[PDB]
Amino acid sequence: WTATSGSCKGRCFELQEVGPPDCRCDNLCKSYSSCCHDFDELCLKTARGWECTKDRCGEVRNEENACHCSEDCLSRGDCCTNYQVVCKGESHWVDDDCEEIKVPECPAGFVRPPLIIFSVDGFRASYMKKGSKVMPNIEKLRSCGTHAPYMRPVYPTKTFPNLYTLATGLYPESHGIVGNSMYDPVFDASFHLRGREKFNHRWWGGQPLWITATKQGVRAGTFFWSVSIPHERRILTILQWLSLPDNERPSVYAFYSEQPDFSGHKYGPFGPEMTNPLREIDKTVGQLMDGLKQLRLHRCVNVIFVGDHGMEDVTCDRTEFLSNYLTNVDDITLVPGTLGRIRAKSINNSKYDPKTIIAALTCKKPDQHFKPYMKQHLPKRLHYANNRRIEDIHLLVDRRWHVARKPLDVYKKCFFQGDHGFDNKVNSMQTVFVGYGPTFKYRTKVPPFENIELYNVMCDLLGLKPAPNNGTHGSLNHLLRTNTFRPTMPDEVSRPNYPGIMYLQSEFDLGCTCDDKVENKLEELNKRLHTKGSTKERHLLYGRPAVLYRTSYDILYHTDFESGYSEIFLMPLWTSYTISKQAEVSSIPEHLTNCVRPDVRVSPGFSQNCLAYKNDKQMSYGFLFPPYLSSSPEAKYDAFLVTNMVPMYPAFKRVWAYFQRVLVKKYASERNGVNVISGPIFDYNYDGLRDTEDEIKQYVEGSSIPVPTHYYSIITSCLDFTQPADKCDGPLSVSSFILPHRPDNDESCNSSEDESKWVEELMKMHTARVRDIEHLTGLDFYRKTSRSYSEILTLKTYLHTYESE
Ligand SMILES: *[C@@H]1O[C@H](CO)[C@@H](O[C@@H]2O[C@H](CO)[C@@H](O[C@@H]3O[C@H](CO[C@H]4O[C@H](CO)[C@@H](O)[C@H](O[C@H]5O[C@H](CO)[C@@H](O)[C@H](O)[C@@H]5O[C@H]5O[C@H](CO)[C@@H](O)[C@H](O)[C@@H]5O)[C@@H]4O)[C@@H](O)[C@H](O[C@H]4O[C@H](CO)[C@@H](O)[C@H](O)[C@@H]4O[C@H]4O[C@H](CO)[C@@H](O)[C@H](O)[C@@H]4O)[C@@H]3O)[C@H](O)[C@H]2NC(C)=O)[C@H](O)[C@H]1NC(C)=O
Ligand SMILES: CC(=O)N1CCC(C2=NNC(=O)[C@H]2/N=N/c2ccc(Cl)cc2)CC1
Ligand SMILES: CC(=O)N1CCC(C2=NNC(=O)[C@H]2/N=N/c2ccc(Cl)cc2)CC1
Ligand SMILES: [Ca+2]
Ligand SMILES: [Cl-]
Ligand code: NA
Ligand code: NA
Ligand SMILES: [Zn+2]
Repeated sequence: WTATSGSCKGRCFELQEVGPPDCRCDNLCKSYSSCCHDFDELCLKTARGWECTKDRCGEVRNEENACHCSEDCLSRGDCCTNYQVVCKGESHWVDDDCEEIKVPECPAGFVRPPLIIFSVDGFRASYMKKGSKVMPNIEKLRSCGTHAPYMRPVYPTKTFPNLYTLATGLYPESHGIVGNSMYDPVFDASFHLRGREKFNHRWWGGQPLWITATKQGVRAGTFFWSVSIPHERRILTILQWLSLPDNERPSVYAFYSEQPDFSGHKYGPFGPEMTNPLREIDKTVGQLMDGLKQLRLHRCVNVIFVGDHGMEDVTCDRTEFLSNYLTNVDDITLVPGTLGRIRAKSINNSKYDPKTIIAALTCKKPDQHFKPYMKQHLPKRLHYANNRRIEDIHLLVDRRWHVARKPLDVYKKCFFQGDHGFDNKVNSMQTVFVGYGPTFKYRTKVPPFENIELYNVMCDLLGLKPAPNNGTHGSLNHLLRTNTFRPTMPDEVSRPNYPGIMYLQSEFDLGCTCDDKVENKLEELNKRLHTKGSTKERHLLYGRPAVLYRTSYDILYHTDFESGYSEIFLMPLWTSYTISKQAEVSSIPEHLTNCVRPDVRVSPGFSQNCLAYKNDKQMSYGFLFPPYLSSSPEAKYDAFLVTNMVPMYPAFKRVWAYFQRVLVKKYASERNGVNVISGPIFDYNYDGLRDTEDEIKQYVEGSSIPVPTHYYSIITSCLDFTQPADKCDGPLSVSSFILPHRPDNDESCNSSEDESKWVEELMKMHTARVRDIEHLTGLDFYRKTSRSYSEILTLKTYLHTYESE
């Protein structure tokens, strides 16, 4: 109940919200059915429209008009946005040449440049080029400010997950808004676009920018406009707030447009009907900028033009139906569309079987337009598993398609020609970023980056300390003319030991054999130098990684590779080696096929053993530095050390051997040498973070050898490929991956074929940022380069996507 008997006179769009049953005059009231009786009359005026005309100039203030052309309007702060253009001979902001904004040019009383976030729903990245002729205001912001060719949304590339990620810097798994539709079990409740449940605060985690601002004494306008408040009124309201007295005026503002998303669903991303909503968004930008110029704020305010996700062509006839795969299709609930999430229809049923459901959905049709996953097997780059609201069974749907349960769900719910929500690497899902103002750079292009990074920058722009988030603070410093954040390297927590020869062969009882009893003072001094780290500048190009947690580990040097060997996990945490363009691939000699050699620098008690692998009928093993790439027949013996061995499913060895035998050399040839760092990852609770020892759920049978959930590699070379990887003077180039360590290759439908037909495609799918690997390992890479730290941070957030142009 609301006693909606009070009034809004003089209170229109008040900034603080009064609590029921007092009636409300804030821009949120419409959504709660709690606006005072006179809200529309007083606060939502429309008379005479939104523009001044010649004959309105100098008029007698009529308070009934939507906006004013009277003489007192400037100081009343409520002129139509085009007032000075029509009634004072001034020019439109878009008509002026752009001039560099070297310093903030603000009215007296402004303690900091205001921030205005202009967010647009469904604004696909390629609209910037393809719609450029009809968006002159947006085009000026873009070319005169700082812009990226596109910005990467988060998965799922839905509206609510992405808007709330923009506001918090958090992955949907961490902020809790994991989709446009949700079921929570612990609450026991559902969340929908249509409805009032979405308004309960219990769904919304993290700390959004407006709360971060308020807690630190920076005032905020609202970030939530009611759907019925027209755009011209949102703009005029922001402009009025900007005329408030210094002690009442917000420092951060948001505008939101439901377009072009709304039209894109109906007409497809490039439907002829799309030109008009793009004209209209541009007009609104024009209005804001003319309005700022009027208030003399156009060289004072920082403006962010940002989208939530793009839009793809999707129609009803591109729908896969689960009723064509399953028989018990009535025993499940599907969250349908551009992604699938499956759970049991009823919690009282113990006859429900996820493994059988998955199996029934795997590679069943030659053309299948989706792939099922247990959520923990989804590519780690999606960061989409660590939330009770995310169902165990997930369907990644092909771009341009939908998944539905049964045909009845589609024709009794073609409506639509566009949709979004697909994997966030897909070109059609990419969106836009432009920054314009005194704090952003002038006429500057920046590389594509992820929307999780923006919260830190918005906080920097307002002098706020960001709440803990998934951005990497400093990775976007290159966007800004002046930075208040200078990042520093995390301190190394554990220092390594450097063991020498300490054990005799006969102390080892590991059940390993090698045919290596084959016998020179010249090359006896040589091998000693290699074990002391003579070749280390060759294979360790960027310094050793820093270990950022408490543990026990040894640095081990070899002719061809260096490693950091964990006495706790009984395997390297990391193995580093360089393969030059000219290097050669050899095979493993017949006599050294099953060879594993004790490492005399490392105690039997901290070594793996061959017997466990023999006893374990599921588990085999592989090597981190590949024997195939040894530099000499003598150096090859190094690759069979027990300290280079890691547990591998036979199914996984197919993937790993192909990467090591074929792909490393191909990358070296194409990139003019590569440096490779590889190692294990343990993430049994799928939270994206390194597991402690007591979290491991699987060991090689009858041993304390832990089984990795994933294997990573980081492959670095010179951005200037005319220079070899090992003699690079400038910026670096990186690609990385985190491969799931699986006992089958069910994920790859063509895995019965030669590795040359599927393995690389799998690896591409599991592309990763160096930063993802850092979280998963507790390691810190690139400690010793010539490059500035902000540049290294940008490099660590880079994702190689494998999409066309
Ligand atoms: C992306 O960035 C984010 C933010 O930096 C990273 O997430 C953080 O990771 C931290 C480590 O996992 C985590 O810290 C834990 O906090 C626990 C309490 O935290 C509450 O308060 C904070 C701060 O206000 C709040 O943010 C949290 O909000 C969560 O929960 C609410 C309501 O449930 C949700 O609405 C909200 O969305 C959010 O949910 C998300 O996080 C939780 C986990 O916290 C997930 O389960 C959800 O799925 C969802 O993703 C919290 O309300 C605190 O209790 C923990 O402490 C335990 O562990 C330490 C180890 O040092 C130990 O010392 C303690 O004693 C304690 O152990 C005890 O509890 C155990 C579990 O009950 C028990 O087993 C033991 O026996 C002990 O009794 C811990 O410190 C932090 O909360 C989140 N923050 C967020 C916002 O998610 C994220 O890691 C980054 N991602 C990547 C890939 O890097
Ligand atoms: C005390 C508390 O927690 N809250 C926060 C939530 C409400 C809001 N505060 N400020 C707003 O603009 C409004 N929600 N805005 C949003 C904008 C985008 C999105 Cl996806 C979701 C919400 C009421 C207060
Ligand atoms: C029902 C619900 O809660 N949502 C809120 C989100 C959408 C919005 N409706 N009105 C808004 O202004 C808009 N949020 N805008 C934002 C402005 C800035 C930023 Cl960073 C993020 C969002 C759809 C409805
Ligand atoms: Ca973990
Ligand atoms: Cl959804
Ligand atoms: Na075995
Ligand atoms: Na297969
Ligand atoms: Zn949409």
